[PDB]
Amino acid sequence: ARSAFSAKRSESRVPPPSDAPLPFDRVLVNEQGHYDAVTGKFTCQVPGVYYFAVHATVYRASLQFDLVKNGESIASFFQFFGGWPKPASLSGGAMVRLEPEDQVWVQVGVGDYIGIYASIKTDSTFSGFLVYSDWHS
Amino acid sequence: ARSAFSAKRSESRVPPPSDAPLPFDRVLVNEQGHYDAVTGKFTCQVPGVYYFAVHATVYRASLQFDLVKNGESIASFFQFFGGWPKPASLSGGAMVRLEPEDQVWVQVGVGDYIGIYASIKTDSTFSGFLVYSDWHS
Amino acid sequence: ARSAFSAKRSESRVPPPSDAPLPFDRVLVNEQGHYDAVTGKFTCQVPGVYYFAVHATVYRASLQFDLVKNGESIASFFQFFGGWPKPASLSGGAMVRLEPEDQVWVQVGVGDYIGIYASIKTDSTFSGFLVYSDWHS
Repeated sequence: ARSAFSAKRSESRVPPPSDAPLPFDRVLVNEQGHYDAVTGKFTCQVPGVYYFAVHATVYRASLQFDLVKNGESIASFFQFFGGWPKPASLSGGAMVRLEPEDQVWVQVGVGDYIGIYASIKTDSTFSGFLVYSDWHS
Repeated sequence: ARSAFSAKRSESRVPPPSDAPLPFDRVLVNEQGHYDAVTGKFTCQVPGVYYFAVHATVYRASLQFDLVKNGESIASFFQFFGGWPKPASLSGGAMVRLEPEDQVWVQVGVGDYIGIYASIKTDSTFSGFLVYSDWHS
Repeated sequence: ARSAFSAKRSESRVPPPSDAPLPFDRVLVNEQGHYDAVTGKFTCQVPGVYYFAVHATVYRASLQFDLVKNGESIASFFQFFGGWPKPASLSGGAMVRLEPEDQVWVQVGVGDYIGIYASIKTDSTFSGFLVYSDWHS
């Protein structure tokens, strides 16, 4: 079985909202269409164990994000932004078992820690892939 | 073949010891039981090449950790903690060939750089998985 | 199919050049020889989708790097180095589809942000692996 995606954040002057999934609308690879660039969500179609990774640029505010499965935090990450003139960075990752229709996305969990960023020479990426399948009848 | 795990650090007021593996006792996924949440060690049962990743929160002290194979550093990582009021972050990762009974874990390598952290909205994760097997007779 | 590698940066007093790939000449694993420790480049021999990750130590200058495919930026990353006495850190990663003869490497994209580092207890690693193949006739 196969399932993989990777996408990047678009540049924006709008402070990132913290009441919806973080958007990663510039798709690098999504051959199964399991990631939805409009909603920011990965939707599982193959039961199995997956790795997810976020590699974010942090600027103008601290960044707190949760990797979530159906709304539940799998793992939470944070980077302090101490009033610096240029960006910092924050990565997070974890593995999880998924079943078909389960969804995974990234979301700010503490609503003012919204400092995810992209610019001409900086990106924030969200990637995930099936490591092994585990189908059952 | 299949082998994968991911686990997170528990919250604790105890400064992390630097004379034993770092603990990640909150298991996200460990379907083969190849990771041991009591010892903090992954023990290989399938020869092959693996990826390991640590995504850590850093607070109250700088953090230095080694990804180790049987006690030997595969790769070492560090993040300065400059007297900030909230956490920083540190990720590390590498690939390695393992044979059955080989063990991989995370450990502080410089014994005062013990700033690995977890809290209600921050985590430190340790994950690893088989990318391909290479059995021989 | 199989393809994987991981390598680390050597210690050096020379400020890193920004007109060539960043070198990672200490090989951890490269069983197919798809990575070239002399050039710093991975060259694809199996069509498919790959994950790449860089886990860098940052010291003496800020670090900006691009993960590149044939010279084109897949994704760009940055970490501010604010005049601190010890290193910071920066990770980046993404997935990409490759075909045979495509090359992937890491390079400084803004030519003074050259702060990638290694020392006795710090490393910078570059890793990548095939997640699934997609051969065609």
